[PDB]
Amino acid sequence: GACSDPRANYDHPEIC
Repeated sequence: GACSDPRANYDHPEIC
């Protein structure tokens, strides 16, 4: 996953 990471955002629908 990536929700635990600040890498996911609303800017990136590809991540969590």
